[PDB]
Amino acid sequence: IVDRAKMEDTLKRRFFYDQAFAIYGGVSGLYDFGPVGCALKNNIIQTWRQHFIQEEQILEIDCTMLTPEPVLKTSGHVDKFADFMVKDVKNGECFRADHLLKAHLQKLMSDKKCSVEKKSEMESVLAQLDNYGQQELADLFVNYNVKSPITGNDLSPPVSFNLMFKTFIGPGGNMPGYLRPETAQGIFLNFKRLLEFNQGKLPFAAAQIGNSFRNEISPRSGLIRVREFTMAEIEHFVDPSEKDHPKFQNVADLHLYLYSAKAQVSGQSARKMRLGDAVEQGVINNTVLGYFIGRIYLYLTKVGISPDKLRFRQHMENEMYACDCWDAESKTSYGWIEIVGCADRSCYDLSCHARATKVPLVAEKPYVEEVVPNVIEPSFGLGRIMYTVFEHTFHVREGDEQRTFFSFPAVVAPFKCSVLPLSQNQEFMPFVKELSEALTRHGVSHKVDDSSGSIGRRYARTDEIGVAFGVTIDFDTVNKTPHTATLRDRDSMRQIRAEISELPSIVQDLANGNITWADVEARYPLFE
Amino acid sequence: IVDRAKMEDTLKRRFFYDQAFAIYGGVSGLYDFGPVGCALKNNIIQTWRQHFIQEEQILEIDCTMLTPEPVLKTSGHVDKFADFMVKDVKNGECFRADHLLKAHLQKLMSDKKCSVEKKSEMESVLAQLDNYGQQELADLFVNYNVKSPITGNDLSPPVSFNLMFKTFIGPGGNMPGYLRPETAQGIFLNFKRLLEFNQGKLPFAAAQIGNSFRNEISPRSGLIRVREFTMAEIEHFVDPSEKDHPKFQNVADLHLYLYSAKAQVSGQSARKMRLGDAVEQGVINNTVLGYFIGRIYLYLTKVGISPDKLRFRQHMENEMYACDCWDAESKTSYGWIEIVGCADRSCYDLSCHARATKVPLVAEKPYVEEVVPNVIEPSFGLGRIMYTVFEHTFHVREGDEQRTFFSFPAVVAPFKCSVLPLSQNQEFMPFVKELSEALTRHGVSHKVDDSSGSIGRRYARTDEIGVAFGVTIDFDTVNKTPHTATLRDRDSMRQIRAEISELPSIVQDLANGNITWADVEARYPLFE
Repeated sequence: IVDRAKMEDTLKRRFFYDQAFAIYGGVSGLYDFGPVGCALKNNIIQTWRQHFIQEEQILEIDCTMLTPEPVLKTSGHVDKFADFMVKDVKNGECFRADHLLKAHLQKLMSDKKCSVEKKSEMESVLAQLDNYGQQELADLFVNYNVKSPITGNDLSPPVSFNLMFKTFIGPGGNMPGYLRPETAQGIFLNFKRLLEFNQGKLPFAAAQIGNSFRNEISPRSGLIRVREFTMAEIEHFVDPSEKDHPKFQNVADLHLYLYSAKAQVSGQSARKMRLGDAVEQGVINNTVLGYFIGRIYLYLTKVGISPDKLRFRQHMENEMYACDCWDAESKTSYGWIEIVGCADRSCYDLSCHARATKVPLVAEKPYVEEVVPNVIEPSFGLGRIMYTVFEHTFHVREGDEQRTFFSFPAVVAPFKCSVLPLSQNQEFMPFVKELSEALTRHGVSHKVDDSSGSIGRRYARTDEIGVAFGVTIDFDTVNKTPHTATLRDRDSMRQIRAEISELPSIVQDLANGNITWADVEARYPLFE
Repeated sequence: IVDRAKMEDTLKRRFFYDQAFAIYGGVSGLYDFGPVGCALKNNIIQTWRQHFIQEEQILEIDCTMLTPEPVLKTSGHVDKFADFMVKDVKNGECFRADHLLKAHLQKLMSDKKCSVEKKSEMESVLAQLDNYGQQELADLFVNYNVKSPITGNDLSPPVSFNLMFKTFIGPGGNMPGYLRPETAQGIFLNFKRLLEFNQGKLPFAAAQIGNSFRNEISPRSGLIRVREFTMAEIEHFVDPSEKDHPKFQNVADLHLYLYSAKAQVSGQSARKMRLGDAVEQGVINNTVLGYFIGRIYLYLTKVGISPDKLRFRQHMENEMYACDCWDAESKTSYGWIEIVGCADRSCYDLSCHARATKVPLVAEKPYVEEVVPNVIEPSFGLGRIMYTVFEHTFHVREGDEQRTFFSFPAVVAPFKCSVLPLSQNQEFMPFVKELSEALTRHGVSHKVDDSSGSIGRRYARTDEIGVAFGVTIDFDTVNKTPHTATLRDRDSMRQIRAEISELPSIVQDLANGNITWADVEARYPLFE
């Protein structure tokens, strides 16, 4: 039930992120990230790197965004990566068909003057809304006499509109291409090089962190629906016969909300289960998919998402070569939204490219068994993760002045700690320098505060952008011996007093989760 | 005089980088980077981050690549970011005019049957080759009867060909746009937000690390001329009246090769000068520009470029609102090539956008002085830096088998150290685990070697991809007490023997440059 306006205000005011090309009028679905936002984004990515690449020793590659047409023809995208779009005949404006239609069948759905059996009829229409083909959808438009929501004019018949941005590579019009809609295809195109790099053996996993593009018809859902965005995508190639993950028991004990395709057809609600139990009972298929679902859950928790607003939903038969497919979804002000994809495929694009180019993309096994690997496809939409974190960590303090703060875990906070020196009086400098150097020597990110206003108001700002900790340096620090300073916990706003030499060590342990605030108060004298 | 073929082979064989879309035929000017290359690229970027962003507390932003037309009209790019292109009339192929012409006037230039005064004439033509406008160039084509180098057919008149990739944002053809040719414009568009973020004060510097695109007519210079590429660009906004950099004396003592616009017109060679002296004598204008030139020099050295193949060349009057402008150029197998731009501007795009959009982009000063800041524009072409490093660190060992290696400084090496366990015998594991954990605890990147073949051949591979150090674990390590292992220096191939507990500390200091190999041998027993 978060106050999205209040948050969005804070987010824009402090320049986490904002409308790209604002002064030229802005462009919808495009955002610039300000220094604070970049800090956070960079943390989220580093956290991801240690959590996945480093931990599973993944093979990282970095392919181009520019993509010639034939490759994306082969992947189907040229043909099938599109949305149905009607447009206003008298005006000219464009609308996304399915949710414009859905809008109409919620006015009619919600009307006392409408019959019960008719609600039932439209309820079922929405039920299989994503199924209807071109023609069926065009009939649905006539049958419910759909009009433009802005003007109310007659609506053209729904055409398909491909979502890839089109250019030409080179001069003339010889080589047309697109901006990649996903990084998965780059990994596929390098399957051979990667497989070889892995000494020919299997399993192995490749990764990419980069931008893909998606020419959305009319984005108006803030940062959730954007035209350009950064992904972190993993492609874990496994032998179908050796499909048990050795590290699974590391995450087998995790309890988490799962929402099966069978639970959805029944009209049952989601279930919190122990990962092990789920895979043992057949809900989750195998422990490779299982392993990654657990890791994804662990990662998202780490980065600030609330476990009680996090679930894994399985694709149903209709929504698809099909696949066992789970999505991490977070409960938000925009509803439950998908923020990490996780597919399990037998037949997929690797096979297509192979016979397309006449270059074999397979693995040998000593007989010489040609193996077409399965893939698990963890797909991270960094933007949406980041937003989910904003909504989940945003809080308003009880202070009548309506102060806000983000409860960011230290591992993602724009920086872990703020040094507040009461004065710039050059007799403060040695203490600040040393503290800063110490914090650096301990790998604890920090920024020395040079803002005007009271000690209290200065922290307010710190808190507004979610800095985990603070260390005030006052005259007693500089003058009394031993030299001690105040450590302030963001969340509680509580404080402690310890020797300034000791603090770097203390803060490190707090941010690294070796020690609780509770622990600290137990060990060090309380300060107000 | 590096052997480019031998290097290129090694580079492709180990998948530092390779032809994008190879199996689809490849596309010119586009490259995928394999795991090793990504490691290196990521290091180069991190090194840059500490060296610039972190050190100067720069404001990092991250704007979009997709750019609507009007902004790039305003920056001139729509009009003036283009190359002259003739094409073969009977065939149809495209060629970059200036260097195709230049090619003709080097055959004619180098001919005994040609007169001395004629060489003189064409020498001068090449002299102001970049100047000639559309028509003049078209006359130059007739006058020297230029033909297609492939076929030899008559050549069309040189048209201008804009180098920006064109798309449309959204549906229909309402909002045409381009892929950004540089990240500088994003910073400009956010000038207000950034200036405010800096408490209204000045100076301040913004940065961006991202990709820009450049639709090259016919790239055939390997990684030097590419269509898509990553930049790190800084925009340092300074008050013209307060244009002295406080930290300049940090780099004032640096000696480095400078090559003035006046030295170039004279036909003099470059000069090695002390930075201070250069700015004191007027060669370099001010210590803000000076400071950054020094930092750039320091950075490039750090990342592996040879000081004796590094120079700073000043733009001449003709090549341009003009600007005092220096480029870092590295001497390579492709000749001296520019790898870091560094402009100093008074009048530039910020002013244009301001009056374009009717949004003031200026700084106040308390009277209320409207200040239009100057900018220093350090522009890093990461790709070319990386390549220059490949050429500068590549070496062939005296070993008759023709073994190569890269002498990469540890700070950029794909990883700093290789753990070589003689066996996978599970009695080796505790030692390897502990060593690995230790190295991790010391922030020393490393990879435990699981390759077949002799201890010597295993290091050969390590060396081939430029891993700085190695630690062999043998039976004497596992069985004899105290437990010691062999430390092997990549460059010298020399070795030492020290207690395995001590090594993490030792290696850290070696990679961090606290200690020499020399130092190590002085302190620890030598091993063969």
